[PDB]
Amino acid sequence: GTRVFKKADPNGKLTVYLGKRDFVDHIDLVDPVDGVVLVDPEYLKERRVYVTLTCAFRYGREDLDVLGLTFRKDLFVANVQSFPPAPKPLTRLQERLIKKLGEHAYPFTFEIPPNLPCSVTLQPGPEDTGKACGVDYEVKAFCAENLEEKIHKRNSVRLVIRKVQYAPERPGPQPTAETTRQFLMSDKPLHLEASLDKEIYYHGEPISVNVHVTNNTNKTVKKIKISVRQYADICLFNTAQYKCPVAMEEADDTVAPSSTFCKVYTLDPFLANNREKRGLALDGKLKHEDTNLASSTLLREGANREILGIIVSYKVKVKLVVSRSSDVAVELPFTLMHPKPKDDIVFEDFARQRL
Ligand SMILES: [Ba+2]
Ligand SMILES: [Ba+2]
Ligand SMILES: [Ba+2]
Repeated sequence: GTRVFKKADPNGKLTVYLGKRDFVDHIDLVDPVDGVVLVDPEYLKERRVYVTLTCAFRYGREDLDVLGLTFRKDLFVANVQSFPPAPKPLTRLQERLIKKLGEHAYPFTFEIPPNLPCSVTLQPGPEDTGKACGVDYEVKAFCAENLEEKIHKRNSVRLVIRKVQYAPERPGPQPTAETTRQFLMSDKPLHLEASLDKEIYYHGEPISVNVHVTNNTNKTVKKIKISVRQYADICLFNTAQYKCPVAMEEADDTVAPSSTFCKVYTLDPFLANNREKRGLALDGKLKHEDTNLASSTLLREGANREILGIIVSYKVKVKLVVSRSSDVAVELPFTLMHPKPKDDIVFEDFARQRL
């Protein structure tokens, strides 16, 4: 049908409506945040209702929002006055919501700038609980007389939407191969060559690595280890670098001396196989089902890397275990993106599904 999400304040006087939880960041544009807020005039005797979208990097324990212990930096703020409206054309969905809700439904629309970072959440673990961080997008509606006075938290409604990063695939040639040649007490080297089928992968999509080994030595490769590793750099409040494997396959395959090897391995770097690992960047909260691995950060040409709170990157690693025991290895970069999203109105709680 036509799904619409809604959340109200504890008093039941202010309810926000949204057509989707996740808004897709295409490179050039991002989905508009078109919404409607239902007000109660008896509660708004003299006051107005504002809706503010805030993109903020946070640092510190997740369950705490207090001065001194929790750091936050606003990366983008936008304010609209939903009542009085004082009108930008409206969307089809907004017209339907006002048509159904009545005379006290008022619209609001945000246009997220493209260069802003996407929703990301780093879960550091039980040992270092204070190093948690991330950036979030919050839609907040509240009743006030202006944007300067202090507002009670339960007089307002907060909806943590996500911006997710999508990118189309490139029509150019296939990704280039990475090579390495190393000598292992040998007159001639061991040649390792790996490559990826695609450049841009999506969540839940497997990755095929093409491994090609030319062993011109007298040594024997005992094992072939293939893995996808996540790299995540914290750039705003406490500079840090994280290394975490999100997929692993130990192949017992053996490359003989003076022989040539070739094989295509496939691994599944899915969050469903990392529910116990920590120090890992996610695109949302570890509790929700719609949470996946953090998408690759799109670093634009000569762009401010610092105002993006966390930089996330992925690489496939291919390691050869030579018998003796040295190691020959190569890494392959790839981009992890969010999948393309592919009448009466039915309401539903905005709260994302747990477990
Ligand atoms: Ba009336
Ligand atoms: Ba190289
Ligand atoms: Ba497999």
